[PDB]
Amino acid sequence: MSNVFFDITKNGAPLGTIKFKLFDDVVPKTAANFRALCTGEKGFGYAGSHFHRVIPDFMLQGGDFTAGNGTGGKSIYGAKFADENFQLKHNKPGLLSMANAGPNTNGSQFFITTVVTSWLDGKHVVFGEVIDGMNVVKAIEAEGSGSGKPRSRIEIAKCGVC
Ligand code: PRO
Repeated sequence: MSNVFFDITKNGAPLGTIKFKLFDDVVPKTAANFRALCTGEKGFGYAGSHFHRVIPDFMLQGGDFTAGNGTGGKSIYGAKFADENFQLKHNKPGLLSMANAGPNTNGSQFFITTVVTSWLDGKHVVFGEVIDGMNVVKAIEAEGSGSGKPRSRIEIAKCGVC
């Protein structure tokens, strides 16, 4: 039940570290998946992956470590897993939430919000929150574009539990 972190680089240059708390008491399965993808314990995970879709004033999206473009990724349970619950709302910036392709299609892709996104409530499972490094989140956000195409390669150079 440890917190997790990402060390971020921009075109290979260190940008800083983002630390997160996961809500295991509410969404234990979803939190465990993300934690294990941070440690890399199953032989795959977020290390070396990048943020493929970044939209300023909305969110930063990553986690596709199989295809790097929004079409891939996988969970520690299989290709996909069910929406655990929608108890937690997208009620502030800095929340971790699962990206998906409709109901019960969670894999490894996730997003970090940069604004309140209440319209996503009931559609995406919220499972964690930034506890340090919101300045790094804002730096990544600044590399986005309206289409979501990033202006630079924003990589999770290292990740794990802390
Ligand atoms: O990528 C998108 O735009 C939607 C909204 C956040 C998660 N999936």
